[PDB]
Amino acid sequence: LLDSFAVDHTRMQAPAVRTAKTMNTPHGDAITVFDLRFCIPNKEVMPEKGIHTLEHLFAGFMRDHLNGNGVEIIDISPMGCRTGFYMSLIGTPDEQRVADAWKAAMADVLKVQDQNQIPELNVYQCGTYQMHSLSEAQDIARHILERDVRVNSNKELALPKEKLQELHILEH
Amino acid sequence: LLDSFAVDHTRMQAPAVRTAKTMNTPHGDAITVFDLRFCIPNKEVMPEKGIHTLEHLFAGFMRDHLNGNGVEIIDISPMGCRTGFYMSLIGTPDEQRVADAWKAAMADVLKVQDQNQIPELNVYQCGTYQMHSLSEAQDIARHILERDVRVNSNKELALPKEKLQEL
Ligand SMILES: C[C@@]1(O)OC[C@H](O)C1(O)O
Ligand code: MET
Ligand SMILES: [Zn+2]
Ligand SMILES: [Zn+2]
Repeated sequence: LLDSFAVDHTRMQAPAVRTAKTMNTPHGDAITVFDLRFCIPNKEVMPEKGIHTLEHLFAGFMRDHLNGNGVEIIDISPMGCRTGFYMSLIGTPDEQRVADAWKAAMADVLKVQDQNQIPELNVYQCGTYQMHSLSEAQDIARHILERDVRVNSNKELALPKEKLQELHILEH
Repeated sequence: LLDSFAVDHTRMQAPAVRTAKTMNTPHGDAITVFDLRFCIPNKEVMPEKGIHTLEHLFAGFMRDHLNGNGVEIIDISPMGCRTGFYMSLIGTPDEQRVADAWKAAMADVLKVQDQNQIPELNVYQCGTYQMHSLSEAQDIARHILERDVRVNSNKELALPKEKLQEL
């Protein structure tokens, strides 16, 4: 409810961190959602097995690097377009702090030796327990480290009024 | 989900709502993450295009029916296993309130007439704008209404010490 942002995916750079939305709780705590954009929109997508395995690993490793000093992660979830994840948290860490934690978590993916070190990979604890690939998760993580992580600007990427009009007044 | 309840997927009923996590905030507010389980674990899955199209519709429709009266949705995002969505929100609505909102939102999906009506479905606003199917999204929605929405219990579904040892 403070700011959410309509940004232009045709100009979006990746890998990148961007503040997607800021909200406040009734007693005034800040909640921030970050766009952790792994793939360039409409050019690249993550594979379904590797995104799922990465999901099992990512929020744990992000918590290890990012929690504390005014930040408590709520959830990290995949985007339905398979180009990134949204991470919701209590606090207002800056984008570079988030990027650095993200890269450290990617590096942590690469030291996963085998599937027995993937948390919850079994029929009791995973909804689709065959839909997994450590090697694809590690390919994703390696890609992020090879490409580095940029900080994207909501001002730069903002869709102007006119364009949002053109798009929204085709939705009816 | 980070810091989740360790529940037994092999016994989880679906469609169902479940409290997946609760958190406090520094000045004392509450956050709740709900497991919106569409598919029976390891028996059914949603198709990738339909889940994506549903993601585009669901947030909006859910806010229509659920926001207000001590609740503000943060995010509704798909699960990587494609069996459900996690909904994070500020507040502590009961499970049945959430189930009622969810069904109303599914009914809303069914009145979408064409793909052009779907918010943000275009190259400017979607990361994978070809990966969409309104018909799959409506099939999903219809299945929820046909099956109804149960409330699942973390106490009922808790994995026992002996099983967690086995794991
Ligand atoms: C939405 C989703 O769960 O389905 C396809 C993608 O794999 C996903 O985002 O992880
Ligand atoms: C191991 S369950 C993890 C939930 C996941 N981080 C999501 O929010 O979709
Ligand atoms: Zn899983
Ligand atoms: Zn999309």
